[PDB]
Amino acid sequence: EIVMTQSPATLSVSPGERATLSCKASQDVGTSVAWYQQKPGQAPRLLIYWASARHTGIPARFSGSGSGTEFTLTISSLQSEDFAVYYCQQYSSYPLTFGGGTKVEIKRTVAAPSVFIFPPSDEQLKSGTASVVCLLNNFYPREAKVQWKVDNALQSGNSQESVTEQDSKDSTYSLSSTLTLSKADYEKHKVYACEVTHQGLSSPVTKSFNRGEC
Amino acid sequence: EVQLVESGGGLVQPGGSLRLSCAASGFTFSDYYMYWVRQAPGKGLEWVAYITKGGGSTYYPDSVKGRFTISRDNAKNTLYLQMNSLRAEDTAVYYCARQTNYDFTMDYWGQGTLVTVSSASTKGPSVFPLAPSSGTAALGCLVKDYFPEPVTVSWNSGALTSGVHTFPAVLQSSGLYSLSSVVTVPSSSLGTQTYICNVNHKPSNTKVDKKVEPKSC
Repeated sequence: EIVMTQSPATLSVSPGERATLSCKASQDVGTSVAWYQQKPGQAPRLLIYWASARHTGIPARFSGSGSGTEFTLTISSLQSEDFAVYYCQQYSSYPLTFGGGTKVEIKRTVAAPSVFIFPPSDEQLKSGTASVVCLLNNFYPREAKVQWKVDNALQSGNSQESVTEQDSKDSTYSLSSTLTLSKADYEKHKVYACEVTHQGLSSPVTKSFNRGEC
Repeated sequence: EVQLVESGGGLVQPGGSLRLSCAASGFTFSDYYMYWVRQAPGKGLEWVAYITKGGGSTYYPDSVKGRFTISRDNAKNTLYLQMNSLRAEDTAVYYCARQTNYDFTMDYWGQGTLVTVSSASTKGPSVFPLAPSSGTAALGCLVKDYFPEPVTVSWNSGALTSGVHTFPAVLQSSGLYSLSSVVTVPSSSLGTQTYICNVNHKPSNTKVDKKVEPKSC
């Protein structure tokens, strides 16, 4: 089969600036190459066909070029709604194949997270487990450090993080970190704290609560 | 409008069988060649089955040939994928896709249906409050300990959408998923506005409405 290789696995481009994506074929595929846009949670959408023909209803800022083995998708003035994974595809000969995709992030200005901490609910505690949740809301860039402390001890290995996909509308990320303890362990300690390090904060932000206090 | 609606995806034992269906509307079905394309979680696109207009011939890649059968019924607007001898690596979202007339591209896709191949048991979530604390306040619901994916979360029956973040599920070491859904709202609303998260885990037949409010102190 003809292998399609997409060069930068990721791209981070400021809004209004030009994004250039590369797709390389292992053999000649002429101009029988298409490009698809796939936003998180959605099906792919045909963008470009015949290497350079814009599909109907696709905005003019999307253009394709190339022939033979080297192809290029250019987004001339990257808009925030263009956050997506972009896939190329050859149909020069059977079997049709896809490239591995290039993920395009919008490089907006730095935004500090708003931080919130949530104690475990009384209802969960009846189950024998305590989940403590730390939320970092609407920040950029994606890189952030979240540290849990329980009565001054850094907790490691007993939390998990989830990060949203970049928000189309404001180009930010949000992040949840969940610290899980047994009820027995939870009730043995007093001070629960989430400390957040991020480029948009002049120094780390701590949100904390004392178990059993309000 | 052209529309493709997939159905039939669910949780199946390794070695088992599943049949997917795709309902087509808004175009003359028998005029078009059709695809099934799948996408493993966090991975790329892989076509897995192709059928001609009249259904006379079928084609599959090696990863799948001998196990999948694509078929169609032009009289009742439907594409099928029969999947046998399923393996863990067949776990994916499966898309129905129409081939562009007089070309080889895919110009319309369904929303996809998730197929999970696993020996893990179906289990519905518990839903716990993330209560707003002591401007902008945040609150949410913790949707914990369920399998398989997916779960849906809305707020106030869909009336509250602004400021909502429903996080991607993360697999816990128990083999169960958990996620939170949060929303930021005006602090001034906390006494007055009701906030309810509507959780539906269709695989386990688990529907929950959870009202989330400041904790009495």
